[PDB]
Amino acid sequence: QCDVPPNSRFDCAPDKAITQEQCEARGCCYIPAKQ
Amino acid sequence: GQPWCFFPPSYPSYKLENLSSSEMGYTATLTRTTPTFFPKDILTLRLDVMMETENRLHFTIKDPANRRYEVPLETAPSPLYSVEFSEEPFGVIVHRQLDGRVLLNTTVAPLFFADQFLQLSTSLPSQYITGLAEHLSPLMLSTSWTRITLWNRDLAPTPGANLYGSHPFYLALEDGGSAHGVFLLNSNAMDVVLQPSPALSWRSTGGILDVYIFLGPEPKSVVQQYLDVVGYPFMPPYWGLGFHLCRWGYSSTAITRQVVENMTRAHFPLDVQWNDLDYMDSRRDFTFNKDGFRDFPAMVQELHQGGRRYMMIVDPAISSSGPAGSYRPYDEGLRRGVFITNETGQPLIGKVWPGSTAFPDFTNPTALAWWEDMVAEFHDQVPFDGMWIDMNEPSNFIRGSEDGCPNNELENPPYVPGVVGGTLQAATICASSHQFLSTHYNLHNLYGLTEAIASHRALVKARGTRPFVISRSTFAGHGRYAGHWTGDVWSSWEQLASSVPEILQFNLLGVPLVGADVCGFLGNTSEELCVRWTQLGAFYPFMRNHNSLLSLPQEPYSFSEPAQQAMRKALTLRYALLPHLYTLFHQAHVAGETVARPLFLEFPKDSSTWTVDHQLLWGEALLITPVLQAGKAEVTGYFPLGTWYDLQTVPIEALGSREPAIHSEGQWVTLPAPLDTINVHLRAGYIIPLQGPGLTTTESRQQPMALAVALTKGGEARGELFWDDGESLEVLERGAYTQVIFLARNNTIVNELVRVTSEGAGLQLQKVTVLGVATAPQQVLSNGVPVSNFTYSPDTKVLDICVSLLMGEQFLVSWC
Ligand SMILES: *[C@@H]1O[C@H](CO)[C@@H](O[C@@H]2O[C@H](CO)[C@@H](O[C@@H]3O[C@H](CO)[C@@H](O)[C@H](O)[C@@H]3O)[C@H](O)[C@H]2NC(C)=O)[C@H](O)[C@H]1NC(C)=O
Ligand SMILES: *[C@@H]1O[C@H](CO[C@@H]2O[C@@H](C)[C@@H](O)[C@@H](O)[C@@H]2O)[C@@H](O[C@@H]2O[C@H](CO)[C@@H](O)[C@H](O)[C@H]2NC(C)=O)[C@H](O)[C@H]1NC(C)=O
Ligand SMILES: *[C@@H]1O[C@H](CO)[C@@H](O[C@@H]2O[C@H](CO)[C@@H](O)[C@H](O)[C@H]2NC(C)=O)[C@H](O)[C@H]1NC(C)=O
Ligand SMILES: *[C@@H]1O[C@H](CO)[C@@H](O[C@@H]2O[C@H](CO)[C@@H](O)[C@H](O)[C@H]2NC(C)=O)[C@H](O)[C@H]1NC(C)=O
Ligand SMILES: *[C@@H]1O[C@H](CO[C@@H]2O[C@@H](C)[C@@H](O)[C@@H](O)[C@@H]2O)[C@@H](O)[C@H](O)[C@H]1NC(C)=O
Ligand SMILES: O=S1(=O)N[C@@H]2[C@H](O)[C@@H](O)[C@H](O)[C@@H](CO)[C@@H]2O1
Ligand SMILES: [Cl-]
Ligand SMILES: [Cl-]
Ligand SMILES: [Cl-]
Ligand SMILES: [Cl-]
Ligand SMILES: [Cl-]
Ligand SMILES: [Cl-]
Ligand SMILES: [Cl-]
Ligand SMILES: [Cl-]
Ligand SMILES: [Cl-]
Repeated sequence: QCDVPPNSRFDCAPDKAITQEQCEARGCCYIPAKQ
Repeated sequence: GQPWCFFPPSYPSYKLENLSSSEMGYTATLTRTTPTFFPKDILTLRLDVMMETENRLHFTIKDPANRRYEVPLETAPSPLYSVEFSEEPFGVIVHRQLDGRVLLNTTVAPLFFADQFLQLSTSLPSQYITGLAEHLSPLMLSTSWTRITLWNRDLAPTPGANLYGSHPFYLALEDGGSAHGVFLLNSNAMDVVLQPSPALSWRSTGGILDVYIFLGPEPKSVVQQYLDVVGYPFMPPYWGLGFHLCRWGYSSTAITRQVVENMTRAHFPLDVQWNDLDYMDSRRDFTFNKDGFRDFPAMVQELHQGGRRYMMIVDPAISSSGPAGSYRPYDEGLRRGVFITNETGQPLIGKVWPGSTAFPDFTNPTALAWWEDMVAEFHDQVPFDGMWIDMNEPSNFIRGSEDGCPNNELENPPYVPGVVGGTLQAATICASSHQFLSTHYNLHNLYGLTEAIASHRALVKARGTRPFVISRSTFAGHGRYAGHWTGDVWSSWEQLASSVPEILQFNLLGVPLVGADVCGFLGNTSEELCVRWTQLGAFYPFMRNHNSLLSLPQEPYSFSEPAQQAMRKALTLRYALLPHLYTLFHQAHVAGETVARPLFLEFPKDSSTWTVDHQLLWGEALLITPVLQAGKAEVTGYFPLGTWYDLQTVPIEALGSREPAIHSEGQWVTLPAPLDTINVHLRAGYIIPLQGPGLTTTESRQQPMALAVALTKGGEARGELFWDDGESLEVLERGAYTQVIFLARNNTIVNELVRVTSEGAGLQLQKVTVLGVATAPQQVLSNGVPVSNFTYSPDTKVLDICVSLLMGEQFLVSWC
């Protein structure tokens, strides 16, 4: 369910800086960009 | 950059339910069952899909339980599009029917629809997308995680910033050279996010989703279809296409008269003299000071006596601090309730040039009547010919108001787009302030457009001829009422180069009357920069040299003799081409055509053109390849497949002081470009009307005309001329114009008379220049009789013919 190609990821935190826990609590995927 | 926190495919969206078919198209209910992280989700929406034309698809997503803010806007056989729907998650899918290409697919991300946050996403068909003004950017927008903010803002143009105007329209190219356009009719603060998949997200802070899709298939057809909805460009007066000269710092009528004198003595054409804030009494609208400007009315009357026009700056904000009864614009505005009001119902007070100011509400019909009266009364004192409307974001020198702004959800919204200053209040008025139609929150991006509409109407009533309005702030559909200049550009090589993409972008958005301040506004120009900027700027559809208060002078007559010669040549060529430029504005006005256009609009099937934005065309036929860097004596430009004739091979007469043809297979060509030269090439197959010289259009319009005939290899060419009185209203409706087609075929040139009336009948044709004549003719005939005189150049293959003909009477010119 979190296997989305990097270029096709749509922002689930456009409103504020978010932590992994808050992101997952929203029902979203947390995967840091590699750069 | 790429988001670390992103939606899984299972993220809750809306579900489509009860899809139904209508005569117009489709209707459905959309239901969200899981709330988003934004407040005030609208859980039940109505979808309406309207199949309006074969090339226009329209859909709306609204709250069926509450009227929401909507932008005020005037209204084999098969469509080019097909539409399908995803049920869960909800999406609209639009295919191009001809090749099955997916143009729109909103299933790619969740639909968000909350009171102050709308988000709709789509796949894009390619990495090539243009539009979403106003930003300092390449014509083709970067898809590398780019956030584009639409929130009208007073800021000197710089990359990555929301600037003076907002145009929520994009044109997307498809592999093979087809294109489509998308218009989101939403005036709220918004971010548009582009990503490399490629995909786009609209993120708006209010209103509804009102979406138009234009199927093209040609880029020129997409622009025309968009302009069908927002309005075809207004027809300018002919004089408006002449040279305009302005600065901040012409501080008296004596100094302003010296500008015209100095231009005239140095043989520089000038149609329109401008003043900035200098004319006013204490920087107030509809006044003039009794020091430097005591004889302002006489100065303007004298300009008119010499065949010139006059323009001056008008700001929106009205001085509120004067003694009661001493300043009619404020006193009468107060009486009639014309101003934007605050929470207690009093005028919102900000700070602009005169000090404390109130802001007119141009959505209030009574404010329109007040503005008409103030313009008409001032015009009875000083007969100005148009209005330069500045600071109409609206610009505020303080944040919000003198009394600050209240703490509410409009001033402090749940989603703030990427605006400079990080707040909707920065450099403007309170978002929760009251206007007749809605709050400033919803109407801000329309403020400049509403002032342009009010000013257009005011000028029609005051003068009874075509209005001439130049506006800083704009919105989609602005071009129906007014033109634009790109604002406070620095006098730099970077801003000279950036002006080309920006002028092209506004032409795609239906604002063809656009230009940048020639030689730049801020800072000090150099002589070399001012020569190159005058050369390029002579191909801006709106050509004005304007200059800031603290800058060194940059009028053409203020430079060295060699620089003056180059600037004179540029102005001479523009004046010679005015009948052609006017005809291009006619095509914009009647058919939604562009005036200045990128190569990709004219040659979309040649993918090499897609990234070219440092060259421009005028219409189909004139390719301009400017030098945009210091120290350059050559330029490399792209030449699409065909023959391009050097315009230097066409004789042009001036009042004061290299390959003849490029044969291109579609390739980059290095051209000589010394300081005194700008490269201009005429496309084979085209005929251009030209007119003799003048220091004004009043003088030039009385001169004999000429044709430049660029033959194809097969000896063919086509062109046209539109002619009217240059300033009357309702010319096309009344039929008060002449329209002529020129055709070259089999060693002959003829005219075809589409319409001939008194306006145009007596136009004299005295010269015909034919490019691409391979062999010297033995004889040249005009209506069957050997001409008085002709010259043939074997080196340039140019045949130059003297004739005595009338544009409005059928002729036949022949050679062999
Ligand atoms: C709505 O706009 C009106 C103006 O149209 C605002 O009126 C301003 O109200 C402030 C007080 O809140 C006034 O300031 C006061 O001035 C007097 C002397 O002039 C001084 O003694 C007080 O200490 C204070 O500074 C201000 O004069 C007044 N402006 C005008 C032009 O009268 C009103 O506050 C606005 N309402 C909201 C809620 O923002
Ligand atoms: C989807 O529509 C159904 C049916 O609605 C009816 O038919 C339509 C053409 C229109 O004429 C409506 O006015 C009709 O009510 C909805 O289900 C009905 O819901 C109503 C009110 O809750 C109820 O009285 C009926 O018994 C239901 N009928 C059936 C056949 O189930 C349904 O709610 C609509 N869905 C959404 C999400 O709005
Ligand atoms: C529109 O976009 C949607 C979502 O990206 C596409 O649907 C997905 O397609 C993938 C890959 O084929 C499937 O494995 C998924 O199950 C689909 N997702 C959903 C939500 O259905 C869809 O293919 C696109 N439509 C078109 C016509 O291109
Ligand atoms: C118009 O040109 C005149 C003449 O060149 C300018 O007046 C001269 O300007 C210099 C300053 O650069 C003065 O020192 C000279 O005394 C002036 N000469 C004459 C003949 O009067 C004038 O400034 C120009 N005006 C504008 C508005 O450009
Ligand atoms: C623009 O120029 C202003 C005046 O500069 C002075 O006068 C001219 C004739 C030159 O000789 C110059 O070298 C002189 O210093 C400046 O006051 C102003 O700072 C300049 N603006 C910028 C942004 O550089
Ligand atoms: O210098 S400004 O901030 N830029 C505005 C405008 O953009 C300029 O064109 C104009 O000359 C100025 C004076 O009226 C305005 O003030
Ligand atoms: Cl999850
Ligand atoms: Cl949260
Ligand atoms: Cl409303
Ligand atoms: Cl690109
Ligand atoms: Cl009066
Ligand atoms: Cl109302
Ligand atoms: Cl290439
Ligand atoms: Cl290159
Ligand atoms: Cl004749």
